[PDB]
Amino acid sequence: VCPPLRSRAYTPPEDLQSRLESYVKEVFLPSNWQDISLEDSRLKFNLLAHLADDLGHVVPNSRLHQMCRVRDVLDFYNVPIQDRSKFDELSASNLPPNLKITWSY
Amino acid sequence: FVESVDEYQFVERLLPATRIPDPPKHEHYPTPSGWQPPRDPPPNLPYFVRRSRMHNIPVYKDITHGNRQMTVIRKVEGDIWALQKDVEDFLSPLLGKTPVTQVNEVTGTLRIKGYFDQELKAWLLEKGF
Amino acid sequence: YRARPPPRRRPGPRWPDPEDLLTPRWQLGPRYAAKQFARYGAASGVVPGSLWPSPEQLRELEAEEREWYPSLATMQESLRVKQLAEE
Amino acid sequence: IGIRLTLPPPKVVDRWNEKRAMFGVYDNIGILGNFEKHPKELIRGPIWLRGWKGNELQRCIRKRKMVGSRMFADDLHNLNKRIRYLYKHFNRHGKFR
Amino acid sequence: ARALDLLRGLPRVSLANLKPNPGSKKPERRPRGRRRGRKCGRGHKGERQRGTRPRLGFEGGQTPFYIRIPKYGFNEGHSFRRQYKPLSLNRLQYLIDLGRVDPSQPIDLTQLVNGRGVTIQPLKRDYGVQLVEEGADTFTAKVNIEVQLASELAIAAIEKNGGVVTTAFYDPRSLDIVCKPVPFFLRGQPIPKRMLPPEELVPYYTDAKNRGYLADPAKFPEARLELARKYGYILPDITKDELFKMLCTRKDPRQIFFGLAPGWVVNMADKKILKPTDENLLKYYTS
Amino acid sequence: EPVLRKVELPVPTHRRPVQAWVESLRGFEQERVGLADLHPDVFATAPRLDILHQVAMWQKNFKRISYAKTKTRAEVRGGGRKPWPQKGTGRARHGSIRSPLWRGGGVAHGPRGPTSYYYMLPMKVRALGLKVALTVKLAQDDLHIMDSLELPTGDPQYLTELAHYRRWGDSVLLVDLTHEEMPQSIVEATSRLKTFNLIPAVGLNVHSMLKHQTLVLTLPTVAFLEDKLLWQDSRYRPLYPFSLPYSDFP
Ligand SMILES: [Mg+2]
Ligand SMILES: [Mg+2]
Ligand SMILES: [Mg+2]
Ligand SMILES: [Mg+2]
Ligand SMILES: [Mg+2]
Ligand SMILES: [Mg+2]
Repeated sequence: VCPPLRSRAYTPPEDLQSRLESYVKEVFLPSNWQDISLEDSRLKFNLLAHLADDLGHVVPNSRLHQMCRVRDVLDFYNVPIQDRSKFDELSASNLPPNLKITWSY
Repeated sequence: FVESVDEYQFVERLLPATRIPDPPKHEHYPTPSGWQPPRDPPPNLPYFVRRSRMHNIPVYKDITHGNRQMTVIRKVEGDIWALQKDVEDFLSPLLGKTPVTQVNEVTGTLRIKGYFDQELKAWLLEKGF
Repeated sequence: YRARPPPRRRPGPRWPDPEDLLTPRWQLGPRYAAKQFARYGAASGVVPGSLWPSPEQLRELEAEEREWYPSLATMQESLRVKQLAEE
Repeated sequence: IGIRLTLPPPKVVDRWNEKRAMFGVYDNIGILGNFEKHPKELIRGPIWLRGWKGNELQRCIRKRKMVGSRMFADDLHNLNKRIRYLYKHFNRHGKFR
Repeated sequence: ARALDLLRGLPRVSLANLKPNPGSKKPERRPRGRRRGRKCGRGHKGERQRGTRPRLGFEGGQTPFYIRIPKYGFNEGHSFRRQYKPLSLNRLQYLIDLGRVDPSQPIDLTQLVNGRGVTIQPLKRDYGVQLVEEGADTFTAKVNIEVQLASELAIAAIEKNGGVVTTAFYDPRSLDIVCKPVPFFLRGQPIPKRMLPPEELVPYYTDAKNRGYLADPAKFPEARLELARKYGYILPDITKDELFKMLCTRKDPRQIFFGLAPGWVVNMADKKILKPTDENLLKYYTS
Repeated sequence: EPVLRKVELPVPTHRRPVQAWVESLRGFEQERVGLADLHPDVFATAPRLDILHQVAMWQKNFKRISYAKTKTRAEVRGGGRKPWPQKGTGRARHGSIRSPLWRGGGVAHGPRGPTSYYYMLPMKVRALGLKVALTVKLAQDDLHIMDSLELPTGDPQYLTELAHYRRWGDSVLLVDLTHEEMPQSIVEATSRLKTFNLIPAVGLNVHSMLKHQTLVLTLPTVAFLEDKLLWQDSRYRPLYPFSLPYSDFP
């Protein structure tokens, strides 16, 4: 049975650095954990899979190679993505009173 | 009448290879033919010039109309514009004017008006590509 | 859908029936058999002894060699007599 | 009046029938199958132009050479006449020399 | 690369997005409209507009240029002239340096072709490879090379480096087999005898100054010393070299490949070599 | 246990292998069962859409044989005699009733016989087209790597629902290594579907990769494609067709 479709909307959590460093400690320690290199496949998979399970939002294959460091992972996860259609993006954008938009699709 | 045998080593010797062999390690460079492997590690320039499948610098003379002489640096990766700036800086003292060039960003090539294949090959060797 | 099975070369030697009129004449001679043996070896079923010339073929080859390819001694003698005549 | 007064019956195309869906499959049979088969061997058509291309004269010459003996009598006569005409046209007519 | 990030931004690449590279598709010109119609680029009435202008080379009745010039034997016998692809010492050194040709083994036309150092076309009357002195002053390889022609300077360079060079003849059939042995092996034929040089070429290949493969080996040291004296280098005693056996290895004058005798059949399918034992066949293939 | 794939072939020093999630078809949620390193020279080449167009057009047109044919004035029935004399009738001059000007006459420049459109791009160009298509799918997030194509069931509804849940495209091209070893479950599931098409690795091509919105590859297919496409790089100029024996070529 198909589960309810996962909404692609994602708002980065406020305690995101804390959660990320907790996961980094769980997976891997030294000072400046931002600069920990993910050249190891095991460690990269563990960290990214944990983050994907926890936040409901995975790094796409296209961006997977540019996650060279925990800093890169943090940058990827602190950028929001909204799944609202263009209809919503326009209508909920403070339309002037003389502008009317309707969608029949 | 028929006598089979296994002297097949002399046939394995005749079988040709489909893959270009990696050049053997030489004690001293440049090699007697002038060839030189790319330096390890690669230079940290914004651009990289990959060797040809025969392990030579991809710099080629080209000619059109019988009078338009050009030189092409072909297998460029990264900042082709940085490479163009470097090539202009390196070639302007030789010409006395900034060389006229075309940057094919799509194909990753740089085309320079005039023949500079030898100078550009030496220059790329010095840069370590 | 599922793709149809990929096209492949017919495995092993291909022996056309000589009785058929539509089989090309080049697929019936000994050269075809020799090529089949070279391509598939023992699996061809070609008797290896047939690859070498039969005694009549060998006699023809020897006659052709005697006729057209002189020995090194004969060539040297002809060159020597030509040089002597020129001198 | 050279225009139809009604809309033609709608033309429905199934973009995902088996032929369209599997179009192109095995076009790389050579470079992905150790070159056992050439992609031109995938071509189905007249025996005289499988994996081959030419102008009309070359096509007609090839057709006569390869299946001329199997051609019907008047078809072969037409092909012979066509080859003769095409020879004259391609070797004696035209803007260029 | 930034281009792949741009792709990530852009819509899906499909069969509705494809466009040829600009400049790779010239527009088709067809004779319709004011500019390209009417007379359609053919001009006013005449032979050229009718399409019936006379053949190329016709000059309107004046005796044509290509006929009023006297016949001269520039190309007489062109298809029977022997051609030899040049292999400069520069090219040989380049191949050895890049490892495409292995100097530790005897170098023959098969090895040159397999390393792609030379391209031989027996159908175009190539009779093999000629060694070329170009690059002699920088040749520093010890090699045992078998060529068809060799210049005096090329021989001198090869021998000064401590190597050996021999000029060996190949008839067109043997040459084709040597250049592409695998197709010959797939032909399923016994390896034929290498024919002797034609009478005109016999003195060349029996002369020791050319290092001919049919020359008296007794005269080789004298010729080598003469070259060393002429070109001012000390002749190295290759017998002392540890690779002397390789440098001495030479195929029999009737032998196409180094380790294969005439008459053998190479079964590549099961990695075997069938050898005839009939006395008549053995005599023929040894003759 | 993560399924990690490393790049078997040597990678250029200045380049780092690109990466993809190894997924599974065994469950709707099994979107990350491993991590695969893909060769950048196959999966991170330059985005040559022009080369994609070249290869796609070659695929469309090289097999084409048009069977359209018209009769010329020589082949139309009849038309031997001159209809009327040159002068006297007051009518236009004509030589046969089958000239192109006439109703029922020949066609002056119609299609002529079965015509082939056959041509071959260089095999290096065709392999490069395959590489570019793979890089494009990966960069646009249409490429999904699977450990295997094994399904819990051969029900097509399961496959369609799995694609819908994982937000795959309307069309999926699943590629398995060889025809024989393809799992029976995926074979049964895809045999009944129109937009989910399953092909062997040897059947991969630019046209089908572009027709299908998403491309699903197994790890053996990834290794196989890397080997085959990278072989085109660093290969010699052929001495004879590669079907013939070579020292190092299977
Ligand atoms: Mg050019
Ligand atoms: Mg005008
Ligand atoms: Mg007119
Ligand atoms: Mg006029
Ligand atoms: Mg008629
Ligand atoms: Mg009609």
